[PDB]
Amino acid sequence: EGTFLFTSESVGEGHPDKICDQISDAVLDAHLQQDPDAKVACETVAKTGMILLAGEITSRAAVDYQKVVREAVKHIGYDDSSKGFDYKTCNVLVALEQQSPDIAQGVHLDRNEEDIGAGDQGLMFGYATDETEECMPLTIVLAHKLNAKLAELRRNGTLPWLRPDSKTQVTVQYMQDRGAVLPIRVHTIVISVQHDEEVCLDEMRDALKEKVIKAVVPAKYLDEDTIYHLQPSGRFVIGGPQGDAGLTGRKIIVDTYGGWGAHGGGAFSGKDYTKVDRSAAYAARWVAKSLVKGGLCRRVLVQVSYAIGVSHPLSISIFHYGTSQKSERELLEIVKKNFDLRPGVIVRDLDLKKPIYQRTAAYGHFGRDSFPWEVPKKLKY
Amino acid sequence: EGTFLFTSESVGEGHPDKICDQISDAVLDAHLQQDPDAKVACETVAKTGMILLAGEITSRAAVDYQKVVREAVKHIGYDDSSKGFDYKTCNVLVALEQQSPDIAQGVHLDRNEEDIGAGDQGLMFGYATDETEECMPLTIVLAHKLNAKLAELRRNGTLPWLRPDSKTQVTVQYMQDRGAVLPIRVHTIVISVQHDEEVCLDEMRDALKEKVIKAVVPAKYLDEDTIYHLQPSGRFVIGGPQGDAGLTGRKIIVDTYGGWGAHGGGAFSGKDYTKVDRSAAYAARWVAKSLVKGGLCRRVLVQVSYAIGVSHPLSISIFHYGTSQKSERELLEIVKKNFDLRPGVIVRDLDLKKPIYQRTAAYGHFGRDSFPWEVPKKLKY
Ligand SMILES: CSC[C@H]1O[C@@H](n2cnc3c(N)ncnc32)[C@H](O)[C@@H]1O
Ligand SMILES: CSC[C@H]1O[C@@H](n2cnc3c(N)ncnc32)[C@H](O)[C@@H]1O
Ligand SMILES: [K+]
Ligand SMILES: [K+]
Ligand SMILES: [Mg+2]
Ligand SMILES: [Mg+2]
Ligand SMILES: [Mg+2]
Ligand SMILES: [Mg+2]
Repeated sequence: EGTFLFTSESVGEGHPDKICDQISDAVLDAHLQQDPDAKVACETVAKTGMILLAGEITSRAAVDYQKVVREAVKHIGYDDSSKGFDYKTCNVLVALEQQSPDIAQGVHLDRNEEDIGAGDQGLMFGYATDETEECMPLTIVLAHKLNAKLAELRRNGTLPWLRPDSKTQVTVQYMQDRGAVLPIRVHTIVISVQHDEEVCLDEMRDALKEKVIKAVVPAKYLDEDTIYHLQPSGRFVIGGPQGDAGLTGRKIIVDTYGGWGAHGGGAFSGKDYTKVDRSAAYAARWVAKSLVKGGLCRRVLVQVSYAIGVSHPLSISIFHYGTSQKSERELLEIVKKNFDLRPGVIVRDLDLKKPIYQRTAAYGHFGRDSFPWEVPKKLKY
Repeated sequence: EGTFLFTSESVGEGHPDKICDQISDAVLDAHLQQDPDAKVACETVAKTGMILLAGEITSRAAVDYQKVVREAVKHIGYDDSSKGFDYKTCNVLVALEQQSPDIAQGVHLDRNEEDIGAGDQGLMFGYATDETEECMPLTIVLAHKLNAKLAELRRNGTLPWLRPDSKTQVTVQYMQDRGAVLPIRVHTIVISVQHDEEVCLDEMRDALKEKVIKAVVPAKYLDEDTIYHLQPSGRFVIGGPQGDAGLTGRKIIVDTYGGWGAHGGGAFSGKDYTKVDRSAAYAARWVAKSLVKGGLCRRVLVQVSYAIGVSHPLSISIFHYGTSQKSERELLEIVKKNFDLRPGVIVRDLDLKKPIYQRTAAYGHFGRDSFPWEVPKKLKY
């Protein structure tokens, strides 16, 4: 009957992969605070009792990695062995070297900033959809908000049995509308969250429905047929890195569009602007959102790609799902006349030397807080 | 004029992320050889001189991790300090614990195999396209074949300056055809490959065009306008983990569809069949390829999703790009009548206790070697 289901997930600040993303971006921010031109490629790994930093940094900054890592873990909420992880007493191991000189010479040494080469080859996508004001899929927006609500109720003490590691998943029934999509109802919600040894399962399931789901999801989307999977494993006392190893860049779909649109594969966290995996994906989001908010499309996917050492993108592509009166070729021409997607120009347009990256590393990089890539460009055409 | 560009990338066996995927799957295979029911979640991290294994394994097998890791690195070709990495002398560190008992009790303990719960929540996609016989995008097929050719010419000694770490990227111009896509020509090729200190840049660029590209890419796709970026960084002597940290699950788009279709975010390597990130993505590929090879569609995207501890998928969705006379609802009904996407049934249909996983961990998991998920199911409708 013209309807379909679509599912997206999100994870909380204490999910072990997301811990790693936040630490990687805390390290990036610490460098950028002192050296705006720091070259940073910081991967983090987390397992029981351990944060390991591994990668490549060339920077004039003097960074105390023990302090930066432990402060990030403190903020997430892992502050006691009873919770499975403690910033005060965990192991922090560092395996960081300089950036390869072969990369440096091929990318940025003795190059004018605007003409810096891409820091790697790769492909990146941006996406926007008019189904929400923030131009994001409803599935992923709701999933993120459910994790944020859990963290809020943990931190305000009203659900003191909550721990930081959580996952959520939202399935929405949609109608198709000339290539655009229209949310109808929420079909299924999953919530799994780490908890203390004392609270019982029925108390948790009742609280997750009444204090989390109902606080977040408009009642108009929930009905007698909605399916709830709340603490479906039955027990989640062991959690965080103790329950599951974490790595940076293992939540790339949570970080972006929740399965909608597409992904080029590259992780965001721990990387400075010369790594186009991040900067060009942010720019592609900016393009996509500019096209939708500018009234040219209702829904759009943008691809860009690069070669290491080369400034201009190798390819740019626009896919509008049939949601514009203009052809995709016409939209591509508008994009090319209004945007300069060299990394050394993106950095200026999106202010990408500013140390705001830890703020991006939970709850998605897009659709929130009026970051520069979320402020549409006025298009001339 | 109805044409568009699309870009995909691939990486070689010695790319540091791919090293980690191959080691993770070597560990999985080693366990499965002795214990077909091993529960494995093995992440690998690589940096200069180091392989670290971190994660969770519960298994009756007795596995010599030092031997398994070093044999995998040997096969890749890192056998001397002059190449940046040596299986004989690198550090192998192990941070492996049992699977969380809370996960085990919620997923598989005291469950009938067919009724085992999904090992996690999540979403997964399968994709197929009739543009090649193997039902894969031409962009990604060509990119993989370029890396395979590099490894072949390295191993046969005809380009003895080659080292194992490589990346390739292919941009194809396509025409749209009633929702299907038709490749026209290759617009741009990138190849970057690690090399010895003695070979010069012009020799490498000439060999990459004449002995690699021309050996792989049909001449009909290459013309006077094709752009070549061969060793675009100018120097790539430092490579492998020394040049760039590697982690398991950081090449998920290379592993799948090269930007085409969609991805749910979950990595494949190092995981047994109860981790639906892998098994349900393989099953979704199997569904998609069955629909295309069965003549029901020319191009199709399949989504499935799960909740931890629950056997049946929470959602199934079919998107045919307009390439079927049947509606998406009709195709979904055909899928539901022909496939059982419980993980404890997928394991039987796709033989997922068999230790063949290291073979999947380079050159893409799909479109090759007639693995069970590549053999179409005959559909009844
Ligand atoms: C199943 S392991 C993958 C993720 O699922 C979550 N998880 C861990 N243990 C459990 C559990 N017992 N029940 C439900 N989810 C869990 C954690 O966020 C982990 O990172
Ligand atoms: C740029 S670092 C990311 C990837 O690019 C490759 N790479 C590393 N060094 C170089 C180099 N000097 N030139 C081109 N590619 C490189 C390696 O495959 C690495 O994993
Ligand atoms: K893991
Ligand atoms: K890296
Ligand atoms: Mg993970
Ligand atoms: Mg990358
Ligand atoms: Mg990588
Ligand atoms: Mg996963």
